[PDB]
Amino acid sequence: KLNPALEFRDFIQVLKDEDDLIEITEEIDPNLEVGAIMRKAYESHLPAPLFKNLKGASKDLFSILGCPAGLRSKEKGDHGRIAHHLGLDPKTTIKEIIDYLLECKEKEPLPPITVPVSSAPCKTHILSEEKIHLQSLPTPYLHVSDGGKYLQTYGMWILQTPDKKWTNWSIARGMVVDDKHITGLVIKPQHIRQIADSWAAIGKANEIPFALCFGVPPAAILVSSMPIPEGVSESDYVGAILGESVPVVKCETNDLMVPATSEMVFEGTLSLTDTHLEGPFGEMHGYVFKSQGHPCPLYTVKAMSYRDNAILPVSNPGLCTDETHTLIGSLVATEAKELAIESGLPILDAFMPYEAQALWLILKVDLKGLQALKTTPEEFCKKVGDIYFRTKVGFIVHEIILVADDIDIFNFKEVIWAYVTRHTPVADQMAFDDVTSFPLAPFVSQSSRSKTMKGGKCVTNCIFRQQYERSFDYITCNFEKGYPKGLVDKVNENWKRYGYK
Amino acid sequence: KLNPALEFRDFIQVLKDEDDLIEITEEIDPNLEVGAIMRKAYESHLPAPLFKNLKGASKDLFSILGCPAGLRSKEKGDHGRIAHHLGLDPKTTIKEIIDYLLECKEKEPLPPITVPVSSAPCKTHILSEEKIHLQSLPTPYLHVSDGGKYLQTYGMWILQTPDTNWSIARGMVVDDKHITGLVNEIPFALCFGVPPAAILVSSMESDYVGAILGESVPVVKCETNDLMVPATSEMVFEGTLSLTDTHLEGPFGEMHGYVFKSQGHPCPLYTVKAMSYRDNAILPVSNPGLCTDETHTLIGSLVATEAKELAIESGLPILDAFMPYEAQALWLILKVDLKGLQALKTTPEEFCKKVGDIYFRTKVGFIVHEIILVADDIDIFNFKEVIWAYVTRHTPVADQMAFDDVTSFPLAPFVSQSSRSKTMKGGKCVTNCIFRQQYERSFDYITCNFEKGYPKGLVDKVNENWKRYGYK
Ligand SMILES: C=Cc1ccc(O)cc1
Ligand SMILES: C=Cc1ccc(O)cc1
Repeated sequence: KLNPALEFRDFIQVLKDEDDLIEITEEIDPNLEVGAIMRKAYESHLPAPLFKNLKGASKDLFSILGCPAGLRSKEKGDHGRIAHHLGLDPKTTIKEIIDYLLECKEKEPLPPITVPVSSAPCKTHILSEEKIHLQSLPTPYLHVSDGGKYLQTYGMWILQTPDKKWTNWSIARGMVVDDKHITGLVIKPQHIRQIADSWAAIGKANEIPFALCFGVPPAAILVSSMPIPEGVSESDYVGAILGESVPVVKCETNDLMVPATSEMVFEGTLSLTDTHLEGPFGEMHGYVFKSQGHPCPLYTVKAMSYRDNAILPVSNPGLCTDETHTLIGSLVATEAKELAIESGLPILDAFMPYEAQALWLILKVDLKGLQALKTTPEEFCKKVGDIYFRTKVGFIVHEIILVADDIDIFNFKEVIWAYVTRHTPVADQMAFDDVTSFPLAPFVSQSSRSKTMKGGKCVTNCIFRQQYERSFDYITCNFEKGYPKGLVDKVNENWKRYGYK
Repeated sequence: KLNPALEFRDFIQVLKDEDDLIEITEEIDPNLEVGAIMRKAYESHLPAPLFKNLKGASKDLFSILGCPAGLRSKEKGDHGRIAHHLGLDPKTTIKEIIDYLLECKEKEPLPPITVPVSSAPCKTHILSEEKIHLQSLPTPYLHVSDGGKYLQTYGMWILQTPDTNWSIARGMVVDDKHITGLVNEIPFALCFGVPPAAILVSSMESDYVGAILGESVPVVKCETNDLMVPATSEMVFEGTLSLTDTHLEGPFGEMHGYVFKSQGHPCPLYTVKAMSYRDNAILPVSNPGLCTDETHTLIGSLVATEAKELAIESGLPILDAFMPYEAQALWLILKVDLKGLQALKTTPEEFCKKVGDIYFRTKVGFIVHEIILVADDIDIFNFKEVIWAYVTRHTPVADQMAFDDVTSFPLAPFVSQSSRSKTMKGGKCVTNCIFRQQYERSFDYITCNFEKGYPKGLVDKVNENWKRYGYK
């Protein structure tokens, strides 16, 4: 009786069951080869590679599961891998997945429960410091010109305040530096709470305890992906999704609680004063730009534990579509729809098209609601921008596009049709000059805007002005929407009879 | 022997040979059913429908050939129908077709040859005024809420000064004697099923069809005036154009995908006074809407040809030009040679201003509302590369230059459904999607996909062993 949301190995099992996993049992070099295979699989929406035979791997450390949230063919449900993180029907649509994530926000939060060490797979093998040799792991080198081997693409950082009452679960790319150290680049909006500020206040910024966990319950790795509100707990929300407390055990060398069925757990200390250059990485917009960016904190690994035949899950970002579009984009879209509901905005749905590399947020507007506001394009677009761009939700978003309710925003054919035909270029875009820029956006980081880090966002109005006032009847000139139902039905019925295959 | 560029019926035959044509022999209503079947075909890049059994047809008048320049599957050559208009091999890429069209500008123009009535198939049947009843023709009603049946969507208007203009422009049947066209006794000819090279040239000239074909177009005089018409037309309507007499050309589903309703404006009335046609005549029809139909494929690629010629003549460092079908022919994408750009010693602001002025103050940039500049690592004929470049390489608004003083394309929905429709000025822009460093020097980054992100060889190694790993 499989539970993909709770057990990473059950998640692996259902994929296999659905002919959506390929067990690659021949030697594959973690240098470039793993990433290339993953990239081919991503781009044609093919089954996920499980590399059971990596060059340089010991029996236990490790295999690699690539593309844990890529797309796959429609018949199996194209967002099936995301649905299994939440334990949903695999043919659930992304629209319904997002709605379900909002529904879970109504559920009662469910704190983690501590389980016995002898039952917890992640404690099966336990290494003291002297046995920590990060450079002997078959850590993948994912893109050409990457600054180093990235071990942490799909694990969970676990950190805590000194008084142990705020625990933070999050994902942030983590590069191996040498045999004992890792450095991770965190990119976050400003004016949100930092775990480090707690330790820097009591003067221990040099020895902040951390755990890094791989192959955790898939609901957990999904929830720690993007922008959950400041009050809500991460673990308590994963519990509501699981309908059960996340099973956790304590770390060997510190007080942190890690998920019991993790594949791998690394423990140690990070230092805010001891820094290292975190050389470049192929990112969500499709580029590896040269240049190591400003020094990141150094993480010292002092202990680790893992299960038999451990599996490292990996995300290899680039061109659509991978985890950085499908998780990151849909989590933002979820928070964006939630924010809209709380503010009274007449918003039906929200999505970040994979073709726009998670730089576009499309808001599907209810026209009857829009009309009740008795507002104008100019007023509405400013109102929408302030709400989203001057908030943590619009952080990664550089363009917000508003469309009427006749547009299926989850189908990019319709989105690109509405974008292009329904807004006057420039005159129907509203610039936001003084809001916070997303540092990763290539047009930001490859311009002088990388210094100011302000502006370069816009709200684009793709709602006809008449649609702000009254019903506006036009014909959409395609086959399924241009013609009476029935004519459509008849033509479809007779299609093979006409001569078409 | 087949010459599809020269002869419409050879064109139909090469489509059959290639299984790119479906002869629909059951009864089909010209009211909506023709149009919907065409839209279904266009939208899935499927074989052209030839309706041989129209409700209301006589034996000769007429069958309908739909989708004459639609797209088809890639294995047959996705742009095959366009290549057959030019007599090219059907697996010719659209880039090569655009390059061939520029090349034709070098060739000797062959004037059309007059042939005697006896050898002109369009003269087989001749109808004098009293026998003209346009409403009896099985003219298609193509979209819901069209203002009328449109007889003219893929035919050729011919007009001549009193002592020669070949144009395509939509035409709506008004009554038994009158057609009205979108824009006292001016003679005109209206020809259907002309030589395919001719209909392509008239899309955005008679002598220039000669340069495409390599031989002269056979022509013949009208019955009631001095206009020369293609000898092998399926049908020829002859008559009188008046500008004093006007009619409301009711709305029509157009190239951007909308019928905007009850929206019309007065247009000159054409009076049909004679007709001639051949045995079993065929009416070619184009049903515009969502991508991809003729208005994106023919119009777009003719604009790209001119745009590339204009670039060369101007000294702009432009490699290729294309109007992506997904953007409904509103976007012109220009592929820039970075060495060229760098040799110019220019800036985004200067270059965009110069590119815009060249294109938007000219009839070439007429239908284009946004011009997109990209470096030469972008294959602009692949829209997956274009939308990637557009989104990630320009700053919204800030990397965009508005042109407010230039002529607007009236059909653009954001124009026509706004107050800018009473002015027809402005609403255009040039969008820089070239990184600022690329204006100055070599800028080497990694494109993070499979085919470009990895050393080929590894790409070949993975492609080999793909089946052996377990993939299908
Ligand atoms: C703040 C979100 C975020 C998403 C992706 C990434 O690589 C860094 C930050
Ligand atoms: C001049 C181009 C053009 C394209 C379509 C249409 O309906 C009118 C003009």
